[PDB]
Amino acid sequence: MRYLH
Amino acid sequence: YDPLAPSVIADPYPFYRKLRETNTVHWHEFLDSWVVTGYAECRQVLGDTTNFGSDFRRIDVEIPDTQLSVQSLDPPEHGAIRHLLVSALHEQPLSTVRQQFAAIAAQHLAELSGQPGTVDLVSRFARPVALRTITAFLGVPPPDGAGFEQWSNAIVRSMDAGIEPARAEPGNQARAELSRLVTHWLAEADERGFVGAARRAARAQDVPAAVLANSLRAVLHAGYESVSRLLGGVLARLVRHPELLAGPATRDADEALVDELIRLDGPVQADARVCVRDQPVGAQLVRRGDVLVLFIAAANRDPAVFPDPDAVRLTRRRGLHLAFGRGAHACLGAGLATLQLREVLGALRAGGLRLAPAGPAAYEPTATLRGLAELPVSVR
Ligand code: HEM
Ligand code: NA
Ligand code: NA
Ligand code: NA
Repeated sequence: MRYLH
Repeated sequence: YDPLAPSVIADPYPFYRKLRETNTVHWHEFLDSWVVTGYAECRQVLGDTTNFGSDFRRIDVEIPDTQLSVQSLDPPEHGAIRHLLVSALHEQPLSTVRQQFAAIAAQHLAELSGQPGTVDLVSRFARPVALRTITAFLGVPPPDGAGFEQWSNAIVRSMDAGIEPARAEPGNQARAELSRLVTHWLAEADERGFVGAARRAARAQDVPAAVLANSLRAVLHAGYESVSRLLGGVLARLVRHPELLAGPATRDADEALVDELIRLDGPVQADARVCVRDQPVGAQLVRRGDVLVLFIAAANRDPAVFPDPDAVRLTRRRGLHLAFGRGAHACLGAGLATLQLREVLGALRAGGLRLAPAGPAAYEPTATLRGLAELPVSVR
């Protein structure tokens, strides 16, 4: 899980 | 705890709470990561870029120069692109920004007045408002909303590729599609807006063009998806609890209300780091090379910091919640997002529309960035 755009 | 299970997606916060109550720093062996749900622990890790990083090159993972971006760079490389983006942001006159955001919100609310059937606030308000808002800020013509949402959604779902690896490839294709969009804007955009300012700033500072293009893509996608998902969650709460809009409605009262709405409904559920140097976190010794997933939405419900954590309380101390992160990578658009939600609340009060549920809130199977698939309401 990575908040990467 | 299966993050993509339908029952978890329907409402993950009781599962976060069960995690937090057993251990604020859990080892998840199948995901090969620490799961951090405590406020103190999340706050610690977010702010410590010396021992916990966002650039996996710092633990000897190969990252091509063409993929580097503001989100995945740590000092000293992070400062150059970060300052560049902040400088471009600070050049935008806020009077114009607030006028644009207020008009966009009012226009889309007015289109909903007079609708006698069920309307979906996700596709009819949250997404189109977010798209026109970010592109007005960037100073570029809005792309087709339906098409842009489709590409953007692939990137959102790819944030869960660690859970479902098949989600990775559609995300990479979508990232490339948005990169070409940003490349066209960099070549053609007017001097007005954020893209023009970033272009001007880049000439002076020296940033790899690839970092700038990747970073502008982050601004676009982060701006669209974060705002879109925040508005959806906030609207979901307001439709079930309209009394939240029946408050004093002063600048200061809305400040407190907006802060609580962001604490509760901020869409970022997970924010990841790699351990660069052994460091205790919670009860655990985290080791160099370990991955940590910071459940910041869970931290914003930690009852040791937010008593009655699931409720809006208008008398809490400001500056506590972690929905915009903390430290060097703290949200570049935190001020824009709070201003935007303020204008949305004001447009709702001036619109005089009552929004009653016409069915359940339905949630998309996205675990890192929470989002509604549908929010059906009647307008009266
Ligand atoms: C127009 C609105 C927005 C823009 C332009 C924007 C842009 C950005 C950018 C460029 C970053 C990366 C900064 C860096 O890594 O140095 C960032 C970080 C972040 N954003 Fe936003 N964002 C917006 C709205 C939001 C909203 C509404 C939320 C949540 C309610 C949010 C949550 C976050 C968080 C938690 C981070 C930190 C991630 C980390 O720890 O690395 N953003 N934002
Ligand atoms: Na469309
Ligand atoms: Na390790
Ligand atoms: Na929908």
